[PDB]
Amino acid sequence: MIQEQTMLNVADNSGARRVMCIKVLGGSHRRYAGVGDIIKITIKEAIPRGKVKKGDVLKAVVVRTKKGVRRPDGSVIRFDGNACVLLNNNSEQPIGTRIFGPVTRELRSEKFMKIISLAPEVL
Amino acid sequence: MIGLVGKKVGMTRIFTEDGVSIPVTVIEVEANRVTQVKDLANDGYRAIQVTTGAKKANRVTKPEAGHFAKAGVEAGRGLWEFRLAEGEEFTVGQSISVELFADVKKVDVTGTSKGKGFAGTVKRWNFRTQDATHGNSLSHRVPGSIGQNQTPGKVFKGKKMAGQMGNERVTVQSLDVVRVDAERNLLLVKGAVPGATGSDLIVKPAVKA
Amino acid sequence: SNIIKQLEQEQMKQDVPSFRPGDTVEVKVWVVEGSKKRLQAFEGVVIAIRNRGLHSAFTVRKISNGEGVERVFQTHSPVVDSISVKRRGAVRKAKLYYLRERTGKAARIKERLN
Amino acid sequence: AVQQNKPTRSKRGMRRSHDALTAVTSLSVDKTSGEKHLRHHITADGYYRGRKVIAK
Amino acid sequence: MRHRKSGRQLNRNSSHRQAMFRNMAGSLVRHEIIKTTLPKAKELRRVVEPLITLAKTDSVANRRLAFARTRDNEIVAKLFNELGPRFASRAGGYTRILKCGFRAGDNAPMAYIELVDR
Amino acid sequence: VTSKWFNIDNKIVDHFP
RNA sequence: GAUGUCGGCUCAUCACAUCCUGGGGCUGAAGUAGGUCCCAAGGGUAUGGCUGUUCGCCAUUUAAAGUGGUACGCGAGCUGGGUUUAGAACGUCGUGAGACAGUUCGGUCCCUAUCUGCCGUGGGCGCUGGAGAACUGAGGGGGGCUGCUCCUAGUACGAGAGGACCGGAGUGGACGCAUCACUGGUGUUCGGGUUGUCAUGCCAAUGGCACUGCCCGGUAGCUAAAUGCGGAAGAGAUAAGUGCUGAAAGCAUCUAAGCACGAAACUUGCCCCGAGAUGAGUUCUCCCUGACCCUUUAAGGGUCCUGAAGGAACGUUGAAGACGACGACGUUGAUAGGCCGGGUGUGUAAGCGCAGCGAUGCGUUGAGCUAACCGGUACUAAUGAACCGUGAGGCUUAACCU
RNA sequence: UUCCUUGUCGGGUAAGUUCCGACCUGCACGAAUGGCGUAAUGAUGGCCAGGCUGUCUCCACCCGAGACUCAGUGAAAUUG
RNA sequence: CAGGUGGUCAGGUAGAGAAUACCAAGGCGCUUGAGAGAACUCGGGUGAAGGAACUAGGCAAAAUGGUGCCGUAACUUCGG
RNA sequence: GAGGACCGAACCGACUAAUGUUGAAAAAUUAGCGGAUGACUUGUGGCUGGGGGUGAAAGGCCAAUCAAACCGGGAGAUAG
Ligand SMILES: N[C@@H](Cc1c[nH]c2ccccc12)C(=O)O
Ligand SMILES: [K+]
Ligand SMILES: [K+]
Ligand SMILES: [K+]
Ligand SMILES: [K+]
Ligand SMILES: [K+]
Ligand SMILES: [K+]
Ligand SMILES: [K+]
Ligand SMILES: [K+]
Ligand SMILES: [K+]
Ligand SMILES: [K+]
Ligand SMILES: [K+]
Ligand SMILES: [K+]
Ligand SMILES: [K+]
Ligand SMILES: [K+]
Ligand SMILES: [K+]
Ligand SMILES: [K+]
Ligand SMILES: [K+]
Ligand SMILES: [K+]
Ligand SMILES: [K+]
Ligand SMILES: [K+]
Ligand SMILES: [K+]
Ligand SMILES: [K+]
Ligand SMILES: [K+]
Ligand SMILES: [K+]
Ligand SMILES: [K+]
Ligand SMILES: [K+]
Ligand SMILES: [K+]
Ligand SMILES: [K+]
Ligand SMILES: [K+]
Ligand SMILES: [K+]
Ligand SMILES: [K+]
Ligand SMILES: [K+]
Ligand SMILES: [K+]
Ligand SMILES: [Mg+2]
Ligand SMILES: [Mg+2]
Ligand SMILES: [Mg+2]
Ligand SMILES: [Mg+2]
Ligand SMILES: [Mg+2]
Ligand SMILES: [Mg+2]
Ligand SMILES: [Mg+2]
Ligand SMILES: [Mg+2]
Ligand SMILES: [Mg+2]
Ligand SMILES: [Mg+2]
Ligand SMILES: [Mg+2]
Ligand SMILES: [Mg+2]
Ligand SMILES: [Mg+2]
Ligand SMILES: [Mg+2]
Ligand SMILES: [Mg+2]
Ligand SMILES: [Mg+2]
Ligand SMILES: [Mg+2]
Ligand SMILES: [Mg+2]
Ligand SMILES: [Mg+2]
Ligand SMILES: [Mg+2]
Ligand SMILES: [Mg+2]
Ligand SMILES: [Mg+2]
Ligand SMILES: [Mg+2]
Ligand SMILES: [Mg+2]
Ligand SMILES: [Mg+2]
Ligand SMILES: [Mg+2]
Ligand SMILES: [Mg+2]
Ligand SMILES: [Mg+2]
Ligand SMILES: [Mg+2]
Ligand SMILES: [Mg+2]
Ligand SMILES: [Mg+2]
Ligand SMILES: [Mg+2]
Ligand SMILES: [Mg+2]
Ligand SMILES: [Mg+2]
Ligand SMILES: [Mg+2]
Ligand SMILES: [Mg+2]
Ligand SMILES: [Mg+2]
Ligand SMILES: [Mg+2]
Ligand SMILES: [Mg+2]
Ligand SMILES: [Mg+2]
Ligand SMILES: [Mg+2]
Ligand SMILES: [Mg+2]
Ligand SMILES: [Mg+2]
Ligand SMILES: [Mg+2]
Ligand SMILES: [Mg+2]
Ligand SMILES: [Mg+2]
Ligand SMILES: [Mg+2]
Ligand SMILES: [Mg+2]
Ligand SMILES: [Mg+2]
Ligand SMILES: [Mg+2]
Ligand SMILES: [Mg+2]
Ligand SMILES: [Mg+2]
Ligand SMILES: [Mg+2]
Ligand SMILES: [Mg+2]
Ligand SMILES: [Mg+2]
Ligand SMILES: [Mg+2]
Ligand SMILES: [Mg+2]
Ligand SMILES: [Mg+2]
Ligand SMILES: [Mg+2]
Ligand SMILES: [Mg+2]
Ligand SMILES: [Mg+2]
Ligand SMILES: [Mg+2]
Ligand SMILES: [Mg+2]
Ligand SMILES: [Mg+2]
Ligand SMILES: [Mg+2]
Ligand SMILES: [Mg+2]
Repeated sequence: MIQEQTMLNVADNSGARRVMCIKVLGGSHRRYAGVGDIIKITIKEAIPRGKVKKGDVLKAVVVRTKKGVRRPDGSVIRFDGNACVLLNNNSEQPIGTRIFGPVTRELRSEKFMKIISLAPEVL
Repeated sequence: MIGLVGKKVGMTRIFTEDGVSIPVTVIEVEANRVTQVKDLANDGYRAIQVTTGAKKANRVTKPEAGHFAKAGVEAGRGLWEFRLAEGEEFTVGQSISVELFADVKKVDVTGTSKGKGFAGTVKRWNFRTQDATHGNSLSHRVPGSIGQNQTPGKVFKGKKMAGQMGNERVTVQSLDVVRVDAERNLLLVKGAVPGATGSDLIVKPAVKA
Repeated sequence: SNIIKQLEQEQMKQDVPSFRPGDTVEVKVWVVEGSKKRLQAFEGVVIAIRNRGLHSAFTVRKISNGEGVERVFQTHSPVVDSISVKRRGAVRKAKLYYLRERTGKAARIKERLN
Repeated sequence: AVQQNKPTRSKRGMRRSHDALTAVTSLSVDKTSGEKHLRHHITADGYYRGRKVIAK
Repeated sequence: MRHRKSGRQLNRNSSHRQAMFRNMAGSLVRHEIIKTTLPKAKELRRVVEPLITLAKTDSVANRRLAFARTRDNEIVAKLFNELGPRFASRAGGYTRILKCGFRAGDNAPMAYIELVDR
Repeated sequence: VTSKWFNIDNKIVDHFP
């Protein structure tokens, strides 16, 4: 459940630490972005010599939320914070080469199969 | 095709072997007794009239009791009608049970909603509320404007205002039939149907696809 | 409602073990990676239990890869293959929600031992 | 808000067409005292449905 | 909405209602018949009748449980010595409501509530 | 008696300068 | 002898000179994508930064971010930033009091709705003997939005780059209706922890007050962020447009006679209201089968006997409800409370014993307590009556039996 | 105090008519109707950040006092 | 008639205290009540995920809050 | 043990919001807010009188009245 002005942690090694969602893509008057949704972000904090710098406007995919995901039997999987993975603006491919922390099986698509492969754990 | 009169028992789940839980509404469909058949010669249209359930013999009036005795059935809790298609035939006294829906895949369920009483415009029509702060004066959930000015100088018909909500007839369409159990007179539809627990339901086949 | 409680009694599992909040439990769930089917283990502390018959559930919290993960299991789900208790915990409460703000040595749970 | 014209004595009697009281019709007799009372109420003498319930 | 709820607010707050039915329950045990309004007599059945079944088995833990709900040792002594033994073979229905006149000062509907063997 | 305050109040009364 | 101003909020409604979606002609239209004109108002038609702003510029979306009317819609619906009283200061003008569509800081927004209107909900009477039900449907209202991916197909087209029409499947956004099985919120009526103080003679155990004292969990109900469903297909008559046959006008020509296609617009199809539809409709069932007198002799009035079907009232009440209304039940009875059994929630009560100098721990013990839930049970309350409602239902004509 | 004007450049923001630093073309600053600075102080004006939050997305539930019904008393503005 | 009105007396437990909470002596329950548990208004409690996106403006709410000890920058009129 | 010193009750005040606006009140209530040994605050008495007083200056105040108080008179001022 991500919306505009939501601050997210970053779950890859691109160099960012905190990012802010500035638009939930994919429709007009669209409110929230769950796990597996592309968002438009801006970088609020970064490391001194990363691939990205503070103030960039990029895309990202949501991989963990405190609200959690729902499974067909009724189960829920929640986390402690919200995390995303940076993507390129045009090709929409990951920028980092490592993934930190678990991800879930909502990312299991042709679009994000590189995130599923690098992930330490898939729930 | 005709429908059946049931009763909402409640909701539960049905677990699938794939591990998918289906929310179902349990509808108790006892046998419906045909009490009158209407035709084009005498009534101008073709329909059957069914009764279901039971009734205390001290609560049955003499007018109602004579209408059941003429058919040869025992008094039920009410009377409902179903328009017949052409080619469907029934006789007075015939009993129709839940295996009518043995091969129907989707149904329409009609019931009376739950009553919410007098409801405001925020609950009834999804109006926006106004500011909770910033100087507002006794106007936190009021409707706002209801018209223009001198032209037209009146409020239009069908304006959305506060009033009685719920407690009316509602039809939910195209519900999947999960299970038809004839020995315990059950019918399991996927999803939620109008009404409280213990209400009357009219279950037809789906008109659409 | 004798009708609904009879429809639910025919779906309930018969050998779900006994566990209480504070216990360390390993649950094995069915995962489907395309076309094949396997079991994966979720091990943590039971922080909550819901007793509602067929609608029973229980929450399990664990720290995985540096991130806290809470998972609510539907007890009579056929996705849950088996539940097994690894350790018994001594707590005074029925809901251990105060363990969300604790971690490390502050989130240790005493063993019951009896 | 206040009226622009004085309503008539006819419009005042039309509004009060629903203000009438309805007399009670059910005065029941006690089967041992013969006293009248409201139904499901005790009598002035303390009887109810044939027996002395309150010794007042 | 109000669907499926029980209990009457009686135009009071939570602590006033609890203190009022604790005084009214001691007066019904003491005098064995009282006169009060009809809605208050109907809410009094859900306070005093649970106390009479608690007094049907005598123990130190039940005496202290009835004392925490009446706060009057004279009422607890009558519950466990007289009222308990009286109702020992009756399954509920210890009280009986009799409707009487309307009150003179405010036209409130009154009613007597007594014990069944008075 | 004194007049109604809203008839005194400059904001309400002097609305069309 | 007063018609409150700009902008914002809320709630809208109409026009069509159409922004998107739909249908077409021409193209300097290969395809994809456009340009321009014609038809079409069913639905839809952004969030933020700056500024009092409308506007505008910018950032990022979207199928699209339409143009206008409605006292530049809407202050007896809200605000009061701007403008527009009284204080004060700057620049400027004036000898000065003062002044400035120049700027700057501060600055009281009333109204209990009589009528029309609108949203809900009842009473009366009518509908031609009375009553209880089930209907027909004249008429009215609701709804109607759309993306992306895949297949067809890397096919048609094209030197390449690129890349379809038509048709089919899946999955979303926004919106709406219902519901509470799941995930949750609330849960001052359930359980527990704990601070200060007062009281119950005292210990132990409890209660009152301090925002529910502060907190931690939580039943039922209500509910969204939860999860089911919907927009259609089809038919009829068409718009712009396209035709077939065909004269006037030996040719040509969609038109003059005749015939066929054609769109989210129209009429239906889907959902809801609906016989006060005074044009008051239909079907089924139930009930009433007594005497006398008088006047002004007629759809006349009165008396005695009679009181039906049914209704209302009263009571116990409800997932129904502001009050009416609506639903269930009233002893031939589960309507409400209590009680019994269960479930659920909290989390191992009190008393006693043991260990410890003691706080405290352990055993008895998953104990005790447990609201609105589930299944049962006449213990308490739902009274024998009384009240209203009648006694065969006008005239004329026609068709039938006599 | 600057009309033109949201002047131009730099900082801060994804985006800044406000804010801070600078430039000087001061419509129409300027030296006791004082000029320029200035630690401390201010229920003073403008701007930014952290924390916090029903201010909002977008409202839901609950506790009380009214509103509603019954008994008693009983106004007002206005009005051809 | 929720306004105004000078002086004197000054108990207990906790507390720095004449603050505050609960009490003593003492004095009161405020001269309409009884029901119900709709919208809406007023005074409050709690709230999933987000956290100023609200708005002219963080208005209002939420939050901080005690004693002891450690530690504390620019600037300064040497006191802060 | 100084201070128009600091935090903070009584006491004096009146910065914000909400309510109220035919009010409980012809200026208040509730929650916050400022000063609180001083250019402080308060009781009782006294003095200054209307083109006059008094004014840490707002045309503020001078008995709910103030760019000239109130009462009586000129007075039936005058009113294209
Ligand atoms: N409106 C407020 C204040 C007020 C009193 N008198 C006024 C005269 C003019 C404007 C406002 C007022 C009141 O009635 O209490
Ligand atoms: K709604
Ligand atoms: K418009
Ligand atoms: K047109
Ligand atoms: K278009
Ligand atoms: K075209
Ligand atoms: K349209
Ligand atoms: K402008
Ligand atoms: K306005
Ligand atoms: K008006
Ligand atoms: K106003
Ligand atoms: K009128
Ligand atoms: K329509
Ligand atoms: K729950
Ligand atoms: K709940
Ligand atoms: K205590
Ligand atoms: K709490
Ligand atoms: K031709
Ligand atoms: K469509
Ligand atoms: K009719
Ligand atoms: K014990
Ligand atoms: K238990
Ligand atoms: K200047
Ligand atoms: K910048
Ligand atoms: K900039
Ligand atoms: K200076
Ligand atoms: K100040
Ligand atoms: K300052
Ligand atoms: K009510
Ligand atoms: K000193
Ligand atoms: K001192
Ligand atoms: K003095
Ligand atoms: K004078
Ligand atoms: K005077
Ligand atoms: Mg209603
Ligand atoms: Mg106001
Ligand atoms: Mg308010
Ligand atoms: Mg007109
Ligand atoms: Mg009252
Ligand atoms: Mg209290
Ligand atoms: Mg006039
Ligand atoms: Mg047009
Ligand atoms: Mg900002
Ligand atoms: Mg206007
Ligand atoms: Mg208006
Ligand atoms: Mg203001
Ligand atoms: Mg202003
Ligand atoms: Mg001035
Ligand atoms: Mg001017
Ligand atoms: Mg002010
Ligand atoms: Mg107003
Ligand atoms: Mg009226
Ligand atoms: Mg119709
Ligand atoms: Mg229609
Ligand atoms: Mg919960
Ligand atoms: Mg909670
Ligand atoms: Mg709680
Ligand atoms: Mg003790
Ligand atoms: Mg006390
Ligand atoms: Mg006290
Ligand atoms: Mg439930
Ligand atoms: Mg009819
Ligand atoms: Mg029985
Ligand atoms: Mg700049
Ligand atoms: Mg701003
Ligand atoms: Mg500057
Ligand atoms: Mg100067
Ligand atoms: Mg000068
Ligand atoms: Mg000079
Ligand atoms: Mg300076
Ligand atoms: Mg000062
Ligand atoms: Mg009255
Ligand atoms: Mg008058
Ligand atoms: Mg007048
Ligand atoms: Mg007084
Ligand atoms: Mg004083
Ligand atoms: Mg005090
Ligand atoms: Mg005393
Ligand atoms: Mg009731
Ligand atoms: Mg209330
Ligand atoms: Mg929240
Ligand atoms: Mg939270
Ligand atoms: Mg903003
Ligand atoms: Mg905004
Ligand atoms: Mg504030
Ligand atoms: Mg510093
Ligand atoms: Mg120093
Ligand atoms: Mg120092
Ligand atoms: Mg000082
Ligand atoms: Mg002053
Ligand atoms: Mg103030
Ligand atoms: Mg105050
Ligand atoms: Mg201070
Ligand atoms: Mg101070
Ligand atoms: Mg003070
Ligand atoms: Mg001094
Ligand atoms: Mg004065
Ligand atoms: Mg003069
Ligand atoms: Mg004169
Ligand atoms: Mg003269």
